[PDB]
Amino acid sequence: RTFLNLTKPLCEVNSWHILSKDNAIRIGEDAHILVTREPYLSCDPQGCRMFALSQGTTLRGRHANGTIHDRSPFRALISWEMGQAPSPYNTRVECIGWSSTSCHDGMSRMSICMSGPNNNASAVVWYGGRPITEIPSWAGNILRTQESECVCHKGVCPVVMTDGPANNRAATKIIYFKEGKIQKIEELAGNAQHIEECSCYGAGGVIKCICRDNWKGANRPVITIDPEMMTHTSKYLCSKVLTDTSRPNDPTNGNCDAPITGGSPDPGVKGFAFLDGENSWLGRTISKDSRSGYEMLKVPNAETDIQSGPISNQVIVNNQNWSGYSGAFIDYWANKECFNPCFYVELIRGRPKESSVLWTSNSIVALCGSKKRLGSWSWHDGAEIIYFE
Amino acid sequence: RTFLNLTKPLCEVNSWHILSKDNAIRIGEDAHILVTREPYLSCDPQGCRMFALSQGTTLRGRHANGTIHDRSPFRALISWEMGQAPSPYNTRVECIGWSSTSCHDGMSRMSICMSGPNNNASAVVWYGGRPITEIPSWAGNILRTQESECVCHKGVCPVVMTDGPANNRAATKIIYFKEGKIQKIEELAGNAQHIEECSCYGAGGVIKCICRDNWKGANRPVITIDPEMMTHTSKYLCSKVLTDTSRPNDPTNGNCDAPITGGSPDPGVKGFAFLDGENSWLGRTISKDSRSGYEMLKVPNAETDIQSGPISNQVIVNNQNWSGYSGAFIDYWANKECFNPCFYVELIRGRPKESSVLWTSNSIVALCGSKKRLGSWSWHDGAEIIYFE
Amino acid sequence: RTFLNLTKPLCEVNSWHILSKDNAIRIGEDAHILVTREPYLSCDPQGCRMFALSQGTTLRGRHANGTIHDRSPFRALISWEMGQAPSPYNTRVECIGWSSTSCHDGMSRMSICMSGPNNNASAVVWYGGRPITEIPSWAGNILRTQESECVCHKGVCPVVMTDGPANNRAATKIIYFKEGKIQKIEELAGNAQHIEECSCYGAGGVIKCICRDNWKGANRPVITIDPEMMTHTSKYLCSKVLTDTSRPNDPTNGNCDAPITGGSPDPGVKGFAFLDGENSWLGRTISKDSRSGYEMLKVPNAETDIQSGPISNQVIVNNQNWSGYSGAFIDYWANKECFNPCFYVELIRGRPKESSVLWTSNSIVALCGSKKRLGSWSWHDGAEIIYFE
Amino acid sequence: RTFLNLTKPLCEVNSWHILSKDNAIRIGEDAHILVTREPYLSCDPQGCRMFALSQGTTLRGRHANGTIHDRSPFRALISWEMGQAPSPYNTRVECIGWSSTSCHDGMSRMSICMSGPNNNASAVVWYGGRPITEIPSWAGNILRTQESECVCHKGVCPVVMTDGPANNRAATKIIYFKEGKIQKIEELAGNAQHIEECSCYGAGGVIKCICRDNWKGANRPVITIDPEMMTHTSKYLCSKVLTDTSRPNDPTNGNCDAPITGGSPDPGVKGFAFLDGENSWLGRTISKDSRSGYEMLKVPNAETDIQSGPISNQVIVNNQNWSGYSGAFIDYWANKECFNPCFYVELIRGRPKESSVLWTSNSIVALCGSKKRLGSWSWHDGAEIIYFE
Ligand SMILES: *[C@@H]1O[C@H](CO)[C@@H](O[C@@H]2O[C@H](CO)[C@@H](O[C@@H]3O[C@H](CO[C@H]4O[C@H](CO[C@H]5O[C@H](CO)[C@@H](O)[C@H](O)[C@@H]5O)[C@@H](O)[C@H](O[C@H]5O[C@H](CO)[C@@H](O)[C@H](O)[C@@H]5O)[C@@H]4O)[C@@H](O)[C@H](O[C@H]4O[C@H](CO)[C@@H](O)[C@H](O)[C@@H]4O[C@H]4O[C@H](CO)[C@@H](O)[C@H](O)[C@@H]4O)[C@@H]3O)[C@H](O)[C@H]2NC(C)=O)[C@H](O)[C@H]1NC(C)=O
Ligand SMILES: *[C@@H]1O[C@H](CO)[C@@H](O[C@@H]2O[C@H](CO)[C@@H](O[C@@H]3O[C@H](CO[C@H]4O[C@H](CO[C@H]5O[C@H](CO)[C@@H](O)[C@H](O)[C@@H]5O)[C@@H](O)[C@H](O[C@H]5O[C@H](CO)[C@@H](O)[C@H](O)[C@@H]5O)[C@@H]4O)[C@@H](O)[C@H](O[C@H]4O[C@H](CO)[C@@H](O)[C@H](O)[C@@H]4O)[C@@H]3O)[C@H](O)[C@H]2NC(C)=O)[C@H](O)[C@H]1NC(C)=O
Ligand SMILES: *[C@@H]1O[C@H](CO)[C@@H](O[C@@H]2O[C@H](CO)[C@@H](O[C@@H]3O[C@H](CO[C@H]4O[C@H](CO[C@H]5O[C@H](CO)[C@@H](O)[C@H](O)[C@@H]5O)[C@@H](O)[C@H](O[C@H]5O[C@H](CO)[C@@H](O)[C@H](O)[C@@H]5O)[C@@H]4O)[C@@H](O)[C@H](O)[C@@H]3O)[C@H](O)[C@H]2NC(C)=O)[C@H](O)[C@H]1NC(C)=O
Ligand SMILES: *[C@@H]1O[C@H](CO)[C@@H](O[C@@H]2O[C@H](CO)[C@@H](O[C@@H]3O[C@H](CO[C@H]4O[C@H](CO[C@H]5O[C@H](CO)[C@@H](O)[C@H](O)[C@@H]5O)[C@@H](O)[C@H](O[C@H]5O[C@H](CO)[C@@H](O)[C@H](O)[C@@H]5O)[C@@H]4O)[C@@H](O)[C@H](O)[C@@H]3O)[C@H](O)[C@H]2NC(C)=O)[C@H](O)[C@H]1NC(C)=O
Ligand SMILES: *[C@@H]1O[C@H](CO)[C@@H](O[C@@H]2O[C@H](CO)[C@@H](O)[C@H](O)[C@H]2NC(C)=O)[C@H](O)[C@H]1NC(C)=O
Ligand SMILES: *[C@@H]1O[C@H](CO)[C@@H](O[C@@H]2O[C@H](CO)[C@@H](O)[C@H](O)[C@H]2NC(C)=O)[C@H](O)[C@H]1NC(C)=O
Ligand SMILES: *[C@@H]1O[C@H](CO)[C@@H](O[C@@H]2O[C@H](CO)[C@@H](O)[C@H](O)[C@H]2NC(C)=O)[C@H](O)[C@H]1NC(C)=O
Ligand SMILES: *[C@@H]1O[C@H](CO)[C@@H](O[C@@H]2O[C@H](CO)[C@@H](O)[C@H](O)[C@H]2NC(C)=O)[C@H](O)[C@H]1NC(C)=O
Ligand SMILES: *[C@@H]1O[C@H](CO)[C@@H](O[C@@H]2O[C@H](CO)[C@@H](O)[C@H](O)[C@H]2NC(C)=O)[C@H](O)[C@H]1NC(C)=O
Ligand SMILES: *[C@@H]1O[C@H](CO)[C@@H](O)[C@H](O)[C@H]1NC(C)=O
Ligand SMILES: [Ca+2]
Ligand SMILES: [Ca+2]
Ligand SMILES: [Ca+2]
Ligand SMILES: [Ca+2]
Repeated sequence: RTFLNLTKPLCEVNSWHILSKDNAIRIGEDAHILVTREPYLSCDPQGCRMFALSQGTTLRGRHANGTIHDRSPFRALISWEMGQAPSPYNTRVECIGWSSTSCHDGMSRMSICMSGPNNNASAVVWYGGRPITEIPSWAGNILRTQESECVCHKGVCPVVMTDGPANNRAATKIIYFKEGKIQKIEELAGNAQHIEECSCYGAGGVIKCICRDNWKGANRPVITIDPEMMTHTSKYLCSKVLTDTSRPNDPTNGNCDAPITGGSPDPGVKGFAFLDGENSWLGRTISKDSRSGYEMLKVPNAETDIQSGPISNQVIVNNQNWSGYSGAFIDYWANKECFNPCFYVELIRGRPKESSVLWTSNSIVALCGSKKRLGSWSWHDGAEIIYFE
Repeated sequence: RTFLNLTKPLCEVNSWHILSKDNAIRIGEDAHILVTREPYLSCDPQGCRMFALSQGTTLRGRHANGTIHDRSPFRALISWEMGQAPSPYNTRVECIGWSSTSCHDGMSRMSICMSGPNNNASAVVWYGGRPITEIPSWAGNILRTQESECVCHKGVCPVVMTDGPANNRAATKIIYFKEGKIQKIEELAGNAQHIEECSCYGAGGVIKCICRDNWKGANRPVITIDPEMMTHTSKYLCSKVLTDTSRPNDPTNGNCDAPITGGSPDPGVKGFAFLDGENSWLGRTISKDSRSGYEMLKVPNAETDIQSGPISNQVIVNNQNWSGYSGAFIDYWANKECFNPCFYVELIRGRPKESSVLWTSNSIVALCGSKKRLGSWSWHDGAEIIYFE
Repeated sequence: RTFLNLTKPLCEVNSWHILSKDNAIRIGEDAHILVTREPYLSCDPQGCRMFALSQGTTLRGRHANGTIHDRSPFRALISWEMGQAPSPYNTRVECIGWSSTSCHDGMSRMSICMSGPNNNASAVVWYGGRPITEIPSWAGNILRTQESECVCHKGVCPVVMTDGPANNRAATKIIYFKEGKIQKIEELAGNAQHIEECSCYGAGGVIKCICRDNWKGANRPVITIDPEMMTHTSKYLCSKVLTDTSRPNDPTNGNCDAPITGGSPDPGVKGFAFLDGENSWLGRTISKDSRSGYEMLKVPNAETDIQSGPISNQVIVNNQNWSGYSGAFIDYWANKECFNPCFYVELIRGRPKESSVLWTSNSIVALCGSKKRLGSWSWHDGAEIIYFE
Repeated sequence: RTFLNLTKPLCEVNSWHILSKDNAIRIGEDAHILVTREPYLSCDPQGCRMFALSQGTTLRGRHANGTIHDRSPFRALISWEMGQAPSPYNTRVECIGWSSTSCHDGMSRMSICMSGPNNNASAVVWYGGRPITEIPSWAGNILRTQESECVCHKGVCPVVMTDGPANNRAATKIIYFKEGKIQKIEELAGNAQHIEECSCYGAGGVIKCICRDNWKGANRPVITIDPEMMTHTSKYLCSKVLTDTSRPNDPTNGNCDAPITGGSPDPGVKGFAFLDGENSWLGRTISKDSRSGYEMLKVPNAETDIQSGPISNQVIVNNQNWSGYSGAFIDYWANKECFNPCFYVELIRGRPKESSVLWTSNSIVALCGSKKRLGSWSWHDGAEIIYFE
């Protein structure tokens, strides 16, 4: 048992294989399944787990009514064995609140949750199942974090947090933890103008976080973090293949150093990419407008070339089915010479897109890279909304 | 691996951070959640667990009818992983009965339950999951104990017990256990006139128990225990800030050595305080009359100064919501140089305050100290009683 | 870690303290609780567990209809953590069948289940969770065994089994196992005329089995086993205090060497006693006729004195409540210089005594000896049959 | 802990003892039990587990409607403790998809699942709970595998897979894995004309797979694999006792090297045999037309003699009850000098044979060899379909 070091490069990825699916809404139609949203996965030396923010109610429960609402005192980060659906019986409460991240440093798991009212939220930082550090809101406006896993190197686990407006300049910080204790705090530097919901992964001693600009950009901000020097830079994804939602049509050229405006009607969604020269993959919703469908696009030099476009594609969720947030994770403890990219897609069901029920929840699908050329189908949620009416 | 020794001082506390919330009533509206009351938490080298007295029925079950009643042969002390709701599937039966305490001595857990008829109750003392000692009623009138954790030092774990009237002088004893075996029994001495439901914690080699005087005082009794000499003293919290329920208005001065009487309509509720000079915090219900709301008040020198008043406050449960019992615990095994105060509030739902249902149950919230100035919100139970009608 | 040796004497017993109660029928009115009967408890170095024969249906399930029937292909021996109720989610399947015993030898657990048709049943003998031995019926008429725990000494676990009529002479054998393998088989010898459902315990290198004579006696047969020599003797309890059900009134004198006959309308019930000279306790139903109530009677010299009567009594279940089978077990791994007697009472609900429901099931209560004089109350099942109508 | 090798002979078998039965459909009438089909068992050093393909819904759930369908994105291979019924709360997701195999090599478990559309399926090969290898469809027509356990020798675990028509010549391959990595791929050789759903076991350093010819043969193909040389041969079972369903009446002679045509209306079912000279047992449905009943027949020299007929029988499921798939497994880690044959029968309930419900699911029974002459009875599912109407 030892601290994870980010000593490996990313594996070559030519297609995506199925890792896990929990079928939570199908199962939750009859079994005692918690209402969730903002799911993710995170691994440790022993295996991988599913994570999400509970709403503190089952899906068929009367208290599912009103679960469109993002923030309440009844939310908590919960984790469970990958592939099961989240029930009150198989879930571990990681921390209490309505925004989270989690990661394993090789020794123990750090989990962070924000809670409180909009103007006075706070984070509690847990390590090894115990509370270590507390962080008060610095801007008084929904202190919040990644909603997917953080990444650790030599015990140092950077986390990106934001406090301030969703629709204007906000105060983003990079906090570097070790065993749950703050080693350093940096204010966001560089050319990213707005940061939400970073999706992060590590390779070759570098952590890259692909985020959501909720203010201006339909191109995604990219934060590049050195966990040894505990320093960073920021800019935007260069590619013309825009990957936030909502977004306009892809332009003839991207923009590395400024947000590309447009899209309607949504200011953003959490998403991700793996950036590795030729071996670069962008996720996005198939719909330009709404959280519908999900596709993976291989976009060589997306990080550096404004003219970069796709050379291959894999549909993950067809555009007749609802998607949601998406994020990066890696099983850093696999028995491989390279770190293999993985991602999840949150499959949102109910409100607001499906108004015939009173609730909002999700299920999860996760995939990882293959070097092979694998066939694919749509991994949509699979529940029949009419059964809940 | 070794006995806990209470070597460390209390941590400085300037505000309270969220630790856990189980949302039991919300979840139990649909899932199979046991009816409980008199909850608490207690930790050990590996972590913390929730505890409560089951009523031997689920909340939606027909047997939840009648659960306002305190004592039956169907009650048991159960424990479960912190943050989960208590189901028939995830709970450990610690012992059988209708009054309890539990604590870990660093080696194993001691749990104690009283059971039987009012005039012929008995305690069974468990250690490491096995029954060790039994104690018959000495006064033939509801032998009973703390309803929150005990505290251990060098393997010696004092427990405060009462047998006798709830509304007149009773027979309290302090029993000092080691590995579940009685080392010494003392009769209550000093100026406290009636003792119930002690909330106890340890720091700097001293155990302090903040109790309920059900006979006279709206100020709370304090028993100070030397766990090495196995002796004690008792008196009242000195502060004018009265912290029982029901209580009168706070007087000009409190009284260290006698009860401050008054209030209506109820003679008491279990509560707690942390007493450490300037670093002193008193919990109480927001209402003077009813078990509604919950507030933490920083009252420097509350233990010693009859003129001591609050210098800061944090609302835990707003006064539009039901509270209940409250009690102390500490994660004595944290990786900190001090022992950090924690507490829980029982959030009672149903009878008698909510008579539209046939049951009485609760959920739990728990918080611990922070040296930071954290923002706060209300951690009320969150269930809609109309859903249960 | 080491084979159990039955070195220790029995502890002095002056009253009985509560050990466990599962409240299964109360809980199972709403939660998913298996239908059972023929429960018992059995301990091991780590803890104690509850055992019973499942009916392969939940209590509220439609397949609970018809569960008065004793033998089907849908029964199995299940175990679970002591104090929980048996659900499909918390139970281990020990073996498949409709008659059972189980014991731990200090290293691993031996479990035995008989299954098959009446004329051609077979036992499968499991050790450490694997099947070791199979035993075909020797008399073609419901091969069957203890329905409570067996006892082990230096790795040898004797088990009493019967094959043959329930209402005439049958063929009983004592089979001596080690690691699930047959070391020796003996035909029953001595003065017991019929043997069913032995309740066995060890002390001072001797195993005593207190059984049910279903053919003649309302006095209980006693088999005394030497597990080192692998030999035995049999006779009847001497005491005039008759402990089977149905039974006649206690006569002036019992009979050590022949059945005391009579009683109406039923030929027997599984029960138990602890026999240790002056330190002897007999359990029985309070009703002479029906499986109603339960009482413990201290009967000095019950094993040797035909005139021995009770000097003490403790009501375990009041005579307004249903009881059932009862049996012996001991935590042989307690940290005590003596082995402390324990017993359970099966609390049968439903048919045939409560014919307003279509099912038969039970809950469990268990108690162990105290040297103190503890108060007592009735530990009846506690479910309202009306809720099941 | 070492790699398993197969250098023990098969135990002598004269009858079959009950190993496990989950009663899933009875329990699932009113507990949260997943809809499954294609079950099996597989063992490891610690014990044995049940496996099946979930349909990603509970049995009583509305999504159970339409579970006759074999392939969907909502299916997964799940495993659970032997004898329990499969719930969302007690099941481990081994991999995602709609055809599987699994086996333990002595060190870790390999699990394989195929998923995707009919024309573009792919296998993901897991080892020790992590994805190792992916395999694309080679024939574009439902890449698929055994639906019962594989077998490992000195690290090498062969797996039989088919891709191609169910009703014409297909492309079968034997893939040899070590720690989930491909060691070798072979195309099917020999005289078997079509291969589905192989049931495999090892003995004497050889793996024998008894399979389903879905194209022509009512006699079952037999593939003999040497896991050291990593080569194989194939032919048909010689015996005149035909063991596929549907099948004609048994002829006066079998055929070792060609399919025997006939039977109506169905082309095949997964089944199994143990082939060991005089010690040979064949399973089959009792009905020659339908998946009803199940019988074991001892057919000396079934593998080599076209005139070989039964010398003994045991009815496992009576012919008034539904059966289904059946397959081989062995506890290779038992404490015996020989490998004892075990098998399971899938007990299918619902569609198409029971059209009064909207679903298709199963329960499991499993039996192992005995050298004794044990009595038998029918181990049918035991649910009443009307309870589901
Ligand atoms: C088994 O399953 C596997 C796994 O899924 C399947 O393999 C897959 O096979 C397909 C072909 O069948 C390959 O498709 C290739 O994808 C790339 C990239 O495509 C993405 O980007 C395109 C451009 O997008 C930008 O630009 C457009 C405007 O131009 C904007 O609208 C966009 O917003 C972007 O800004 C885009 O058009 C593609 O859309 C398609 O996919 C999406 C999902 O992402 C769908 O929703 C759409 O409906 C649509 O289908 C996509 O987003 C293309 O570049 C490839 O085109 C080349 O190849 C074609 C032949 O395959 C050929 O007709 C084209 O003219 C073009 O040819 C050029 O390049 C070839 C090399 O690729 C040369 O050979 C050729 O000579 C020439 O120079 C192609 O469309 C998948 O990548 C592949 N995936 C994997 C993971 O292997 C397989 O099909 C399955 N088999 C069966 C039997 O089902
Ligand atoms: C207590 O338990 C023990 C142990 O379980 C049990 O022991 C069994 O005892 C019986 C004797 O009572 C044994 O039965 C023997 O079985 C031999 C094989 O029988 C099978 O094969 C027969 C031939 O099948 C082929 O040929 C026919 C055409 O001829 C064709 O239809 C078939 O398809 C196939 O090609 C078959 O007829 C027979 O069918 C019976 O069983 C099936 C289920 O398998 C059932 O569906 C049928 O309705 C029918 O019952 C069977 O499938 C058989 O050869 C053997 O008979 C020879 O010896 C007997 C002596 O008893 C002579 O009378 C006779 O002339 C034969 O030469 C005999 O019938 C069985 O093997 C024991 N099993 C074991 C596991 O030990 C006891 O019976 C139980 N006791 C009680 C009280 O119940
Ligand atoms: C982010 O959240 C922070 C954490 O909660 C919050 O920081 C808080 O800031 C407030 C506002 O500045 C501070 O308030 C200060 O509190 C002290 C102490 O107040 C308490 O005691 C007094 C006196 O009570 C006694 O006397 C009266 C009779 O005069 C009796 O009625 C009473 O029984 C006692 O005998 C009391 O008057 C106060 O009453 C307030 O609070 C209670 C709840 O506890 C309410 O029910 C009541 O209606 C009223 O609101 C109180 O009980 C006071 O002396 C100061 O003058 C000042 O009010 C908090 O202490 C401070 N807390 C912490 C932990 O830092 C931030 O404000 C917040 N930020 C934003 C933007 O929201
Ligand atoms: C706190 O709880 C304590 C624990 O329960 C309790 O202490 C108990 O106190 C009582 C009252 O002092 C003591 O009772 C004594 O018991 C002995 C033994 O009595 C038992 O056996 C006799 C004889 O039965 C045989 O002979 C008769 C002939 O008539 C036959 O019927 C019978 O079949 C036998 O052949 C029997 O008469 C007694 O009957 C009583 O109890 C049964 C239940 O067991 C009832 O069903 C029945 O109606 C009747 O009440 C009994 O079975 C007796 O000889 C003494 O004279 C005296 O009765 C308990 O022994 C004692 N127990 C212990 C464990 O210490 C405290 O009383 C309680 N305190 C308070 C305040 O409640
Ligand atoms: C990751 O790196 C840290 C730092 O290199 C490792 O901790 C080291 O422990 C080994 C023990 O021999 C030494 O090689 C290093 O000098 C240690 N360095 C420090 C500063 O502690 C950790 O072991 C590494 N993890 C892995 C998997 O190799
Ligand atoms: C869903 O939640 C809404 C919001 O609470 C419920 O609307 C309330 O219904 C109650 C009882 O009828 C009324 O007293 C309130 O006036 C309503 N509140 C609001 C804000 O409308 C609604 O009933 C819930 N739906 C269901 C089916 O439970
Ligand atoms: C309980 O089980 C009994 C026995 O199976 C059921 O009674 C049978 O019902 C069938 C079908 O309607 C009748 O034709 C049989 O003749 C009945 N048998 C007997 C012995 O009465 C009964 O319906 C079941 N009850 C419930 C509520 O499920
Ligand atoms: C097959 O596995 C068995 C069991 O591990 C191996 O058994 C050992 O055989 C050697 C001689 O080759 C003995 O010295 C060991 O004591 C045996 N161990 C046991 C537990 O029996 C055997 O070697 C293996 N054979 C191969 C070819 O791998
Ligand atoms: C079971 O599923 C079937 C198949 O989806 C349902 O039948 C369909 O109902 C839809 C919606 O009303 C109709 O438009 C179609 O005509 C039906 N399709 C088919 C193939 O029949 C059926 O209603 C479902 N039953 C239940 C009780 O859920
Ligand atoms: C039990 O008996 C053995 C003899 O078989 C003896 O050596 C040992 O001391 C005893 N074991 C224990 C646990 O006392
Ligand atoms: Ca945006
Ligand atoms: Ca009071
Ligand atoms: Ca009798
Ligand atoms: Ca065929």
